[PDB]
Amino acid sequence: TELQARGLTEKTPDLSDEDARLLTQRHRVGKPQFNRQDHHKKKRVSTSWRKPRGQLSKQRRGIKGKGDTVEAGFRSPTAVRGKHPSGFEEVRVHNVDDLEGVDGDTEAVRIASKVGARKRERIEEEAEDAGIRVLNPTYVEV
Amino acid sequence: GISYSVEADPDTTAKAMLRERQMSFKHSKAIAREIKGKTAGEAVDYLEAVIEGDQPVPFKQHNSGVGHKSKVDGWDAGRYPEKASKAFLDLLENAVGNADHQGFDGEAMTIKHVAAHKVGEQQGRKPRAMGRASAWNSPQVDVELILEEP
Amino acid sequence: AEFDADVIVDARDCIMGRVASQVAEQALDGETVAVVNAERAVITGREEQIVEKYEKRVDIGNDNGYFYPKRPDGIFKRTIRGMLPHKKQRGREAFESVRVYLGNPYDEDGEVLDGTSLDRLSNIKFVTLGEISETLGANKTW
Amino acid sequence: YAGLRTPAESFGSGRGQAHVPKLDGRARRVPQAVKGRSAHPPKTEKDRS
RNA sequence: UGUCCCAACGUUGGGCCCGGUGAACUGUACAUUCCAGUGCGGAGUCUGGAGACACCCAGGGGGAAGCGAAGACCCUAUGGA
RNA sequence: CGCUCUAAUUGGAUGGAAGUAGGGGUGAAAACUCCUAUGGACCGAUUAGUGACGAAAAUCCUGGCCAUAGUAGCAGCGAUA
RNA sequence: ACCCUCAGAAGGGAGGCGAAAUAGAGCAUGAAAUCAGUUGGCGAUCGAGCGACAGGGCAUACAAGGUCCCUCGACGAAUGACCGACGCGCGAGCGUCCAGUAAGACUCACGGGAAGCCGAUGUUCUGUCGUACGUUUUGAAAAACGAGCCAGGGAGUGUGUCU
Ligand SMILES: *C(=O)[C@H](Cc1ccccc1)NC(=O)CCCCCN
Ligand SMILES: [Cl-]
Ligand SMILES: [Cl-]
Ligand SMILES: [Cl-]
Ligand SMILES: [Cl-]
Ligand SMILES: [Cl-]
Ligand SMILES: [Cl-]
Ligand SMILES: [Cl-]
Ligand SMILES: [Mg+2]
Ligand SMILES: [Mg+2]
Ligand SMILES: [Mg+2]
Ligand SMILES: [Mg+2]
Ligand SMILES: [Mg+2]
Ligand SMILES: [Mg+2]
Ligand SMILES: [Mg+2]
Ligand SMILES: [Mg+2]
Ligand SMILES: [Mg+2]
Ligand SMILES: [Mg+2]
Ligand SMILES: [Mg+2]
Ligand SMILES: [Mg+2]
Ligand SMILES: [Mg+2]
Ligand SMILES: [Mg+2]
Ligand SMILES: [Mg+2]
Ligand SMILES: [Mg+2]
Ligand code: NA
Ligand code: NA
Ligand code: NA
Ligand code: NA
Ligand code: NA
Ligand code: NA
Ligand code: NA
Ligand code: NA
Ligand code: NA
Ligand code: NA
Ligand code: NA
Ligand code: NA
Ligand code: NA
Ligand code: NA
Ligand code: NA
Ligand code: NA
Repeated sequence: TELQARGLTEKTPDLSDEDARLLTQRHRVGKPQFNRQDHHKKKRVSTSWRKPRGQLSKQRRGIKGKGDTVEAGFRSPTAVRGKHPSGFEEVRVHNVDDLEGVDGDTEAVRIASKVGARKRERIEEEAEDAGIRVLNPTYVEV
Repeated sequence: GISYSVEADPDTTAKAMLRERQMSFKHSKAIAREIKGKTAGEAVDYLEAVIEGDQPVPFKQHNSGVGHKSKVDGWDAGRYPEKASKAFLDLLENAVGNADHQGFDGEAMTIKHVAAHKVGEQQGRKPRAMGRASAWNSPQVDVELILEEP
Repeated sequence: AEFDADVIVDARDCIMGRVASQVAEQALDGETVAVVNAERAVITGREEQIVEKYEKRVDIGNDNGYFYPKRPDGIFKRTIRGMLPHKKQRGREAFESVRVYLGNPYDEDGEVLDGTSLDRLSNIKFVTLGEISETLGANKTW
Repeated sequence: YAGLRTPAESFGSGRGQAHVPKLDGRARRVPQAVKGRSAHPPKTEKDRS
């Protein structure tokens, strides 16, 4: 009578102490939006980042308040870079064969959006049986 | 053209529309704004008083240069848009008629929804001095109305 | 009429600027202050020059306007406002929780703030706010 | 000759307009103009071997 | 002899309000300003103060170094006629 | 990093492709990805190629659209109807 | 189609077809600028590059994020005390000891708590910084030049030779 997600939805990965420390760091520190300069002043100017090149650009000149300029120093910790907020490493999956070789303790799987309902069902049931979590599960009424 | 922008329960609702009317779109926002919430019958009486010139239609947004009117309450600028008013009478005549053919008491129904939409312009061209011409267009208006049982 | 002042200050024979500076600081700390006997507040210096300054302020102006008070009432209040960011929310709140009075409409005798009193016995060059207002043309309503 | 088949000319300064070749009050030829030539197009002469 | 002293009253068409018709110029953004200062030395927007409840109608045009025109003067180009 | 089309290898789609709207996650970032709705037939990935391959600007070009504004004009003419 | 409405072969209402009429005639999809109505936030005593980063209010169906709050305790870089004891200084105050102790960001563990609750998103308030962008220029917020807004279009290419 209610919606229930298929699979090991509550499953958490197991991480070394250092990795969970680093993962927690990333989450606490965050980063600036890094949106393009003045994207908010002109609709024709989108948010996507572009290096400010004006010789007089306030941002390019690093004037405080004109937003941060992309630099390597803003990089996330090597050990956690790319991990799902849960700690898992994602594995893009298109069919049942893609599930092979996937460590359900360390990795979770994401079913490509193009995959249809029929194949998703099969992927979702065999992924669960392999102990693998599906980040984007189907919600059936049970 | 438009489609009803508001949902309406067929069992306690009556609908009506005007299509591509060549009349002031600005006068229509004003009229719609003013008669919403009124009774179909109240709306009709109101509009005839506007046409007659005894009742002003508040012009709250498109009021540049418009002269104040004593009868306008809580505001100052107003006019007597007879053309658009006549078109709305047609709209109400239709709505109330539909309403009756369905068993309701048309006149007593409330104007739950009424809105005007500019659907285009009948393009025109006016010859000007120096061998040039400029636009001379006519607005085309659509308007929806949803009556509802009290 | 009726002002729940957490503090009642007596300006009689006190240095206006030094009183104001302290009344400003307290109002910004959340205190409701009332300055009493403004007309008897004093300012050091050569009366001739002092008066010239205030007379200049009265004369200054234009269509935009420069409303400067002549009564010892406002003179004092304008002095305080000059020590508060009266255009900011916080500033305007503090300023509005401070009122100056001619004489003392309270029952309690105000207190004298430290370092604000002027010893008439060792000082001859100074003036009374009331004297200034009379010079400015005010109506001695006290 | 795609986009070059026209005698369009530029009015130059004077009418609050950009110096763009026009014909019958319609911009032409130049690459930034709709129906204009292609600046650096595919070329038959290119050795693709 | 209303050109002037020195302006008045009047006539007609507008102007103003109402119905209908219905453009254009112009628009980086923000914008209720004023006085001073500062700044590429001629600021609604910086700095300090002052003033400032919102919206609307009519006006005569002080400012936006107002709009309009890639200065027609002057110089420069191994330019043109 | 992203775009087009070619090739090899290899996948997805009417149990709903691309696109679009709103929303969730990742990447310093170019950008990648998911969810919901819409849509109703196409769509990728890796590797090696290919090139009329990336826009905020040019008084840029074309089209569309807002303010201007219910504003100016629909009075002026020795033919005031 | 039929019926009601209407000056009406218009339009509208009701209805019928089809998987779909939000496929109904310049009719696939249906972006932005932008318009009507409406929802959330602000709002008729208050100040202008419109924001970035902090932090509060109010608002939020699910999904695709799941964290967050307080007691206590563990760990604890740099830094680093009060009080009290003694000794100086005209004085503000300083020295020695207490003590590199108490404290000390992050992180974790036990217990307790939140589900509009944490993140996130919309708007708004407070703090700090802040006079667009691009170009010309020794120097641009510039009273130097460009653009009303949006979408789409818009600029190192080919042959030959040489290195
Ligand atoms: C001399 O002073 C010139 C005379 C002249 C120039 C060209 C044609 C006829 C007469 N006058 C000017 O240069 C005036 C310039 C006006 C500039 C206004 N922004
Ligand atoms: Cl890197
Ligand atoms: Cl309109
Ligand atoms: Cl004044
Ligand atoms: Cl202030
Ligand atoms: Cl003395
Ligand atoms: Cl840590
Ligand atoms: Cl190049
Ligand atoms: Mg934008
Ligand atoms: Mg008027
Ligand atoms: Mg002619
Ligand atoms: Mg062409
Ligand atoms: Mg100021
Ligand atoms: Mg020139
Ligand atoms: Mg000459
Ligand atoms: Mg010659
Ligand atoms: Mg391969
Ligand atoms: Mg550029
Ligand atoms: Mg006007
Ligand atoms: Mg004539
Ligand atoms: Mg006559
Ligand atoms: Mg269509
Ligand atoms: Mg110079
Ligand atoms: Mg483009
Ligand atoms: Na208005
Ligand atoms: Na009234
Ligand atoms: Na009124
Ligand atoms: Na003094
Ligand atoms: Na004055
Ligand atoms: Na031709
Ligand atoms: Na060839
Ligand atoms: Na005369
Ligand atoms: Na003017
Ligand atoms: Na132009
Ligand atoms: Na907020
Ligand atoms: Na330039
Ligand atoms: Na600039
Ligand atoms: Na300047
Ligand atoms: Na325009
Ligand atoms: Na190109």
